[PDB]
Amino acid sequence: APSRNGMILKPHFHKDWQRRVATWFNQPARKIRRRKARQARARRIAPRPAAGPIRPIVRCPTVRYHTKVRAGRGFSLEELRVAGIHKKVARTIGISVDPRRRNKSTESLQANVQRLKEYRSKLVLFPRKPSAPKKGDSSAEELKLATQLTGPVMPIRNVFKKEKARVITEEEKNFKAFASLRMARANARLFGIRAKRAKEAAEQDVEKKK
Amino acid sequence: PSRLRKTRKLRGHVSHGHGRIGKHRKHPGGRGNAGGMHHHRINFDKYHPGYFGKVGMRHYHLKRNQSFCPTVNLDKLWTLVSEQTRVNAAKNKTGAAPIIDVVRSGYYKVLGKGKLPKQPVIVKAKFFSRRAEEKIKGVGGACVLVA
RNA sequence: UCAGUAACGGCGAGUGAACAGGGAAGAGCCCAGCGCCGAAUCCCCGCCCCGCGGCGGGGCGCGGGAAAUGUGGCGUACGGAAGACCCACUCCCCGGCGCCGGGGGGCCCAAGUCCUUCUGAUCGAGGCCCAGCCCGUGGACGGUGUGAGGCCGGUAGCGGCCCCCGGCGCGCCGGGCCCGGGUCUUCCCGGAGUCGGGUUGCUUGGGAAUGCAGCCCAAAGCGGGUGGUAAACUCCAUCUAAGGCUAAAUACCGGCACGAGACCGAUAGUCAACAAGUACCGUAAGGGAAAGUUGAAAAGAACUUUGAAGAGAGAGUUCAAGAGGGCGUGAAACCGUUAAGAGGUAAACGGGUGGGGUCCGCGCAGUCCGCCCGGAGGAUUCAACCCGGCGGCGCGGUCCGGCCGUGCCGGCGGGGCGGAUCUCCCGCUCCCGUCGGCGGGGGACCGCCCCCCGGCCGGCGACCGGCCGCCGCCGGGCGCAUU
RNA sequence: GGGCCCGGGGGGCCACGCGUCCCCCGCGAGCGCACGGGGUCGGCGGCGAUGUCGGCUACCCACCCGACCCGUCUUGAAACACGGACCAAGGAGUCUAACACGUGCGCGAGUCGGGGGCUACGAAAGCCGCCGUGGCGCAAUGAAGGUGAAGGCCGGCGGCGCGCCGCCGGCCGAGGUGGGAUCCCGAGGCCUUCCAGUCCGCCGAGGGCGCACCACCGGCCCGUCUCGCCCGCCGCGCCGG
RNA sequence: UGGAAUGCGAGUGCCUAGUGGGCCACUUUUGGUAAGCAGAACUGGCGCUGCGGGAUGAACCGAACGCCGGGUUAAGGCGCC
RNA sequence: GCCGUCGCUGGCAGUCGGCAGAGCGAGAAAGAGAGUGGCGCGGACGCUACGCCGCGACGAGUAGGAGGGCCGCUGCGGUGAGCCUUGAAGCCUAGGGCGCGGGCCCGGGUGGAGCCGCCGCAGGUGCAGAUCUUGGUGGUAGUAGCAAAUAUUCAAACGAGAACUUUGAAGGCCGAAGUGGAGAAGGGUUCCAUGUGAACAGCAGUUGAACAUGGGUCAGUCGGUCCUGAGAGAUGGGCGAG
RNA sequence: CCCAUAUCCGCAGCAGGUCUCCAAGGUGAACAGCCUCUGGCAUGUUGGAACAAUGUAGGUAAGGGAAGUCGGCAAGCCGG
RNA sequence: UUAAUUAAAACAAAGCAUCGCGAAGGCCCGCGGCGGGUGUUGACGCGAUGUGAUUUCUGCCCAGUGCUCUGAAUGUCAAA
RNA sequence: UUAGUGACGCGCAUGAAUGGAUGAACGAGAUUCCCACUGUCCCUACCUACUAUCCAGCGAAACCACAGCCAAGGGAACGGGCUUGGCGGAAUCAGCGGGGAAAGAAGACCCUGUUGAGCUUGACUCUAGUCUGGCACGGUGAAGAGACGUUUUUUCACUGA
RNA sequence: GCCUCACGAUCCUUCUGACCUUUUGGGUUUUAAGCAGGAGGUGUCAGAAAAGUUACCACAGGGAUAACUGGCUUGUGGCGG
RNA sequence: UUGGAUUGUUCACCCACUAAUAGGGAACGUGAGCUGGGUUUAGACCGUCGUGAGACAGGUUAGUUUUACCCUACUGAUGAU
Ligand SMILES: [Mg+2]
Ligand SMILES: [Mg+2]
Ligand SMILES: [Mg+2]
Ligand SMILES: [Mg+2]
Ligand SMILES: [Mg+2]
Ligand SMILES: [Mg+2]
Ligand SMILES: [Mg+2]
Ligand SMILES: [Mg+2]
Ligand SMILES: [Mg+2]
Ligand SMILES: [Mg+2]
Ligand SMILES: [Mg+2]
Ligand SMILES: [Mg+2]
Ligand SMILES: [Mg+2]
Ligand SMILES: [Mg+2]
Ligand SMILES: [Mg+2]
Ligand SMILES: [Mg+2]
Ligand SMILES: [Mg+2]
Ligand SMILES: [Mg+2]
Ligand SMILES: [Mg+2]
Ligand SMILES: [Mg+2]
Ligand SMILES: [Mg+2]
Ligand SMILES: [Mg+2]
Ligand SMILES: [Mg+2]
Ligand SMILES: [Mg+2]
Ligand SMILES: [Mg+2]
Ligand SMILES: [Mg+2]
Ligand SMILES: [Mg+2]
Ligand SMILES: [Mg+2]
Ligand SMILES: [Mg+2]
Ligand SMILES: [Mg+2]
Ligand SMILES: [Mg+2]
Ligand SMILES: [Mg+2]
Ligand SMILES: [Mg+2]
Ligand SMILES: [Mg+2]
Ligand SMILES: [Mg+2]
Ligand SMILES: [Mg+2]
Ligand SMILES: [Mg+2]
Ligand SMILES: [Mg+2]
Ligand SMILES: [Mg+2]
Ligand SMILES: [Mg+2]
Ligand SMILES: [Mg+2]
Ligand SMILES: [Mg+2]
Ligand SMILES: [Mg+2]
Ligand SMILES: [Mg+2]
Ligand SMILES: [Mg+2]
Ligand SMILES: [Mg+2]
Ligand SMILES: [Mg+2]
Ligand SMILES: [Mg+2]
Ligand SMILES: [Mg+2]
Ligand SMILES: [Mg+2]
Ligand SMILES: [Mg+2]
Ligand SMILES: [Mg+2]
Ligand SMILES: [Mg+2]
Ligand SMILES: [Mg+2]
Ligand SMILES: [Mg+2]
Ligand SMILES: [Mg+2]
Ligand SMILES: [Mg+2]
Ligand SMILES: [Mg+2]
Ligand SMILES: [Mg+2]
Ligand SMILES: [Mg+2]
Ligand SMILES: [Mg+2]
Ligand SMILES: [Mg+2]
Ligand SMILES: [Mg+2]
Ligand SMILES: [Mg+2]
Ligand SMILES: [Mg+2]
Ligand SMILES: [Mg+2]
Ligand SMILES: [Mg+2]
Ligand SMILES: [Mg+2]
Ligand SMILES: [Mg+2]
Ligand SMILES: [Mg+2]
Ligand SMILES: [Mg+2]
Ligand SMILES: [Mg+2]
Ligand SMILES: [Mg+2]
Ligand SMILES: [Mg+2]
Ligand SMILES: [Mg+2]
Ligand SMILES: [Mg+2]
Ligand SMILES: [Mg+2]
Ligand SMILES: [Mg+2]
Ligand SMILES: [Mg+2]
Ligand SMILES: [Mg+2]
Ligand SMILES: [Mg+2]
Ligand SMILES: [Mg+2]
Ligand SMILES: [Mg+2]
Ligand SMILES: [Mg+2]
Ligand SMILES: [Mg+2]
Ligand SMILES: [Mg+2]
Ligand SMILES: [Mg+2]
Ligand SMILES: [Mg+2]
Ligand SMILES: [Mg+2]
Ligand SMILES: [Mg+2]
Ligand SMILES: [Mg+2]
Ligand SMILES: [Mg+2]
Ligand SMILES: [Mg+2]
Ligand SMILES: [Mg+2]
Ligand SMILES: [Mg+2]
Ligand SMILES: [Mg+2]
Ligand SMILES: [Mg+2]
Ligand SMILES: [Mg+2]
Ligand SMILES: [Mg+2]
Ligand SMILES: [Mg+2]
Ligand SMILES: [Mg+2]
Ligand SMILES: [Mg+2]
Ligand SMILES: [Mg+2]
Ligand SMILES: [Mg+2]
Ligand SMILES: [Mg+2]
Ligand SMILES: [Mg+2]
Ligand SMILES: [Mg+2]
Repeated sequence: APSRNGMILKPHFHKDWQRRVATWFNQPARKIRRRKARQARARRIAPRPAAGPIRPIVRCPTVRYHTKVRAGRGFSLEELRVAGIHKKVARTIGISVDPRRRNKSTESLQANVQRLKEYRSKLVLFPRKPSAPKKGDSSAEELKLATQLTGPVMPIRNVFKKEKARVITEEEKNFKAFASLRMARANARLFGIRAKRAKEAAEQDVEKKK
Repeated sequence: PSRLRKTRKLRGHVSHGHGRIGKHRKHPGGRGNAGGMHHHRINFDKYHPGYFGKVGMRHYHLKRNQSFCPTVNLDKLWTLVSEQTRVNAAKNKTGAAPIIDVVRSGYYKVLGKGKLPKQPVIVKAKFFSRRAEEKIKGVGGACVLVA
């Protein structure tokens, strides 16, 4: 029964919730198990980077996050094509490929193409047969220095373009941001109806004319 | 801890703090929010006006990312840049104003609560309030709209 | 995390996801179809070589069958194929054979039973020269007549030895493949009683209907589906259904094998610490207990005697049977006996005394202490001075040296951190060899901090030494007695 | 009777220096007793080793006064109301979640690593910082589209005709009234041989700045209503302010 | 001259349990023949509360309670118990 | 007089000592002020400030709330150079005491191996009740009772022991729809021999269907076995998520 | 082997329940009741001594004859 | 016939009288079917009710509620 | 003679297969009277057996706050306890049924509960079954009537489902 | 309406109102949903959607509550002035 | 302060005798004293009522009556000071 002032509460405990309680006492054990598998995986694939294949740069969807870039799933076939990397060869040298992803704009495309060219420049490639090097294999002098890389490959960061202070021009002072904003909403709101009214008037005037 | 609680003090006192007459019974009055329009009506009306009924339009598949618009008032505007940014601009003679990009700080709309220092500034933002634009213009600043 | 949110709901009670974002993990693929290849494909039998406890590899059969009602190779929406032209190619796998570098099992690896001593027995107590019994990468735990690092098993150790299994490498034999990229030219390209629609029932947060199903209707090919309010028109965006495979991160009150615990401690904890899913009940489905402990060691009481015997009396073992085989301790209720007291208003009870007991005071000539007076004695004998040590304090009116200021000033000071403060080197890239942009770097500047040097003030009471002075204390001298 | 029991011609006074001017007519010493800020004696006596001394309470007994059986529901229980023959052991407000307020601690317009990752006790603890995603807080309001939190003065001009509106440049600036802990000033005053005049303190009428908080009055933001005149332009609008 | 007497330190905010069967008496009072009946007002009680008195008794009369010594009382008493 | 509560939001850091000077309770604001001119070596206690001290008033209590427990129980981190086989826990006690109380300390006895104080942490933490659970024991009480179906007696034997066993003899009963002789179902060794007389056989027993130690069930022909009965039940088929 | 006032089921050696076969003499209509032979048993989970009340189960009653009681319940009468 | 408080006047019964049905049927079972019972049946039968031997009789009421029969003549009337 | 029987009948509220009236035989069915009989009674007595009884052996259970003499009082309005009186003397045996508002079983009666269940129906909401229409399986051919070679409908046939 | 009575939440439906908002990738148009105000009604009138019977009965309780006795009262009954 | 017929009856009425045939309480005395006729379970019939299941201070018939050995009281029996 309610008693004086308070909040009205609706706990979701009307089922057999005690039959499905998930405790977390195995949490330290999971952390050790996952860590022990990261290490055993890093040893297995050494000297390949422990983090995994290089990932592209992508912009997060929606207006809440489109100011941020993060690691994608894989490089697009257009990005790989522009960088001259065969799509089936890309995975064999630690490049992640995403055939689903599209490139709508050039800047994002060229950002990931430079990424692939920079990664290709840091790639140390061991010959398939150690004793018999081949055309693209790295020289022996840089194979000695090859060491496993920790952390994501070429980590992705959000870098802001610092704009230095500048004298404000009379044209910026005279700009009306709020009036511009309010009129932009109104024009978008009334665009369809205005054209419909305009079209009828043309027909309305034409019928009298002819 | 159980040693600091009433039960330890209620040993030997028969009823245990629930009375000899009314006793502690299972669920008098109902369970949960029962009776809201009935024997519990005074409590609900007195403390929860508006609780019963419906108001306004429904919206299916609401996506709260579409209405994302963090706001900042003008009185906190200069905290988005460094302290030396303000003093260097204040004391410089060429008249160059620093650019404050609120979107970089994580805000979209600029609001007008507060008073600005007497110092020109260029403010970039997706949105402005009317009073924010005038206060920014009153100090010799300029509003810049970004997308 | 979104989020108890959008939504659902006698819009009551109640119910209730997703996307984005951050992480764990990360892996992608294959058909039918459309085509081209002389079915180029597959199964089985018989013989020869190899292997043979995962039945396979090669060779030979005018051996048998499957399969044109479609097997195999290429190829699948990320497009693919054929041709031409440029460019580039020798390692990739299968079946055998040989050689070189984690898992399971077995055995083993430090130091006191030292000297006294308590005990039934001890692992107890005391000691073990300077220095501090000995070892210690081992002081987890268990056992042993307490209570043990050193008595035994163990424990520690990138300790040792011996078996087997595996993994990773390197060569030989017999096979299979005769393998790719780019630019052009010409071609090819898809899953139907399914989608979709109506209606019914269920289901969902899914609301003019989220998913599923039945019945009816029943497709198209610039089509189809989705685009969270029914519908027409119109642009857009985004996928490509009705075929298929796929590790990892996730789950795990059963099973095998282990480790631990601020848990319970025999009416507890599993029903079950034990011949417990037992005994027992029910025709059956089913239901289902109680029940741990002698002692260090059986040394488990020989023998004598009364009795028909059970039982007793002695005797003996043991530290103890005042531990005697349902035996550790051994409570209360209840009972016997012994002792004391008492007794016709049931007993019991509160207050106040009195009498009598049991024991206690380990009582019964009655306290202790400071100073002072007097009588008898006796001395590691007092003060005052001298030597030495230590300590306290000092405005030493203002001594020297130190560290040092979460103080202030002066520096060609030698540096770290940070900055939404400014700006000669290079990587990629647009354009002509030029010239602009993204990204990576000096340098300057500002703030703070650390270390170096000079000047003031300043602490050493969370932070001190040397001299000097005063005072106190201690040790040793001298004082040898009206102290 | 009242006038320090007004003025004149045997018994008690908390009268008892003096130079005076004149209304009127600043410290003696001792000594002692006490109806004096709560009891002392600087007063005494008997008894004591085998039967005596002290021992509240406790064991038993007696007597006088008191005295109904507890728990429970109940207006009312000793009840002819229910449970309780007796003893032991067990036996009932817990833990999870959510919320509210109070308190304690940390940091503070921020705060929180809880998920993840790194590096015997230890499944601990330590760390991350371009792991702060994210939660809560920092902004409200409207069903929503959306909007989203002080002004005045000076000078100049345009319009209406000293006052009003619009646009331009300079100066001040987050309201006021009442109360209000505390703080601030200070008229005057805080003694010793007597005067002047100081330094440090100290008290204080009156007067001030006024914390928090409360009441009241203004203001600002969003919804809505009434009235009304203007201002803007890449879109001249069923536009925007 | 803080503008009658008297007494007394006040104001304010959060959180909050139990209760929500009552019953009795003086006076007033409704229904009822009346009831130790039913139903109201006022105040005080009992409930929650012992204690002296009414022999005995929820409510009557006196008086309210820490553990004590002395004194004195209230209401009631003083043939004997 | 004493105890506690509340109030004075009372007092005490001044234990300021021979680098000394003892006071600030008193009717009535503010200095035991500072200056400039005119022999002995001595002096109690205190102050866990969460402490200590003073003065005044007050003290009923169900339901209910709150505080304080140097009240009590179990375990955990610290600490007590803690206790303990020269005796732990537990238990008992007309022994001595402390505290308003919850309780606790010590003495004596038994016991035989572990236990406690303090600062913190934690909780399956405190019983008189619930026709509470489980176990034990009372009075009732040597009581109700050991009364359905006619019945026993004499002698001897064994034996420690005889109303009840065995033998003999009497007197009786069932009275061939039996208290006789054999089976089915059910039991499952109860059957037979020998032994025992602990427990059981509601007295006793020398006895038993008890206990113990050993034996005992023989088939072509007697049954099962085979047949079909009422019925049950696969396959084919049908239905069905299964 | 028991086959049931002790071998089975009713918690038991429980006056209950539990399917069958054989079947003597006398009296008598008779597989009635009563007595006996063959066969069996020991009085039904104890004995001794008394002979009060009240019982349970059997009897008998002068004179009356249902007056008793709700009612002839019970007993009695009749009986081959 | 109410095992274990009712043995009866209750139930049944022969008799009597109604009702459905000629098998693709009546009545009934069954989650289900080319399922099943009546039924190895066929109206002198099967199924469903009432009354209750014999004797004698069984009167009036079709408004109500039921049951039943006729229906494009025809108001309302679902989906398609 | 509140009984029985026979009559009467404006019958609270008799009556015709919800069967009315009757009637032999039958009944562990209900009722009245008469003969006979008797201990049912007047009005009780005596006798037998088995108990009870006492003894030896053996031996429970129900129940129990503490208990156990009364009058009155007041009191939860009927006390074993309390107040005032009457009074009170160990330990026991056989009986007894006044009391313990004795035991037995959380009253079946009655009410309350937003507790049920069996049953009923003109309760509310449904539901198997059943009747009915449509769509599908679902076809072949002649005629009749419609509508614009096709198409709806009626009748008559066909067979192959 | 001379005054003191003459009446009705949420949800839902229906009507009226705006150059109204939304109708979810945009635009037009139907539709639908919003916003404000009326009405449709709950008379158990602060507003469930609702017939019986039980003697075949059940459980939790109740001396809060009827059927005996007892208690107060004594109208009625009885008895007496 | 009586014996009887009718009634379960209390009550009533009548017959008969008698001195008289008075009235009452004791938990409307008295069911571990009986009986069980009535009332008041479950079976069943009739009438009235109800669509019905069922109901009826309306008739009718059939329908289990438990325990004392405790305490007291009482009756007797030993005994006790
Ligand atoms: Mg409440
Ligand atoms: Mg209390
Ligand atoms: Mg409480
Ligand atoms: Mg209670
Ligand atoms: Mg309550
Ligand atoms: Mg209540
Ligand atoms: Mg509760
Ligand atoms: Mg939230
Ligand atoms: Mg759900
Ligand atoms: Mg996501
Ligand atoms: Mg990852
Ligand atoms: Mg193909
Ligand atoms: Mg695809
Ligand atoms: Mg060793
Ligand atoms: Mg030693
Ligand atoms: Mg050891
Ligand atoms: Mg050991
Ligand atoms: Mg050692
Ligand atoms: Mg070793
Ligand atoms: Mg090892
Ligand atoms: Mg597909
Ligand atoms: Mg369902
Ligand atoms: Mg649902
Ligand atoms: Mg839409
Ligand atoms: Mg799969
Ligand atoms: Mg046990
Ligand atoms: Mg157990
Ligand atoms: Mg036990
Ligand atoms: Mg225990
Ligand atoms: Mg056990
Ligand atoms: Mg034990
Ligand atoms: Mg011993
Ligand atoms: Mg022992
Ligand atoms: Mg032992
Ligand atoms: Mg034991
Ligand atoms: Mg023992
Ligand atoms: Mg004793
Ligand atoms: Mg004695
Ligand atoms: Mg007395
Ligand atoms: Mg109660
Ligand atoms: Mg009451
Ligand atoms: Mg009581
Ligand atoms: Mg009473
Ligand atoms: Mg009760
Ligand atoms: Mg009881
Ligand atoms: Mg807080
Ligand atoms: Mg661990
Ligand atoms: Mg009253
Ligand atoms: Mg009360
Ligand atoms: Mg009070
Ligand atoms: Mg009082
Ligand atoms: Mg009186
Ligand atoms: Mg006094
Ligand atoms: Mg008196
Ligand atoms: Mg108090
Ligand atoms: Mg004792
Ligand atoms: Mg031991
Ligand atoms: Mg615990
Ligand atoms: Mg306990
Ligand atoms: Mg207990
Ligand atoms: Mg006897
Ligand atoms: Mg026989
Ligand atoms: Mg035989
Ligand atoms: Mg015996
Ligand atoms: Mg035998
Ligand atoms: Mg079958
Ligand atoms: Mg006999
Ligand atoms: Mg015998
Ligand atoms: Mg027998
Ligand atoms: Mg017998
Ligand atoms: Mg006679
Ligand atoms: Mg005669
Ligand atoms: Mg008679
Ligand atoms: Mg009579
Ligand atoms: Mg008879
Ligand atoms: Mg019967
Ligand atoms: Mg019978
Ligand atoms: Mg009929
Ligand atoms: Mg009709
Ligand atoms: Mg008669
Ligand atoms: Mg007649
Ligand atoms: Mg008729
Ligand atoms: Mg009739
Ligand atoms: Mg005897
Ligand atoms: Mg009594
Ligand atoms: Mg008494
Ligand atoms: Mg009695
Ligand atoms: Mg009774
Ligand atoms: Mg009850
Ligand atoms: Mg009951
Ligand atoms: Mg209610
Ligand atoms: Mg129901
Ligand atoms: Mg049922
Ligand atoms: Mg209906
Ligand atoms: Mg008018
Ligand atoms: Mg509602
Ligand atoms: Mg669209
Ligand atoms: Mg009935
Ligand atoms: Mg009734
Ligand atoms: Mg009455
Ligand atoms: Mg009268
Ligand atoms: Mg009576
Ligand atoms: Mg009686
Ligand atoms: Mg009786
Ligand atoms: Mg009767
Ligand atoms: Mg009946
Ligand atoms: Mg009728």
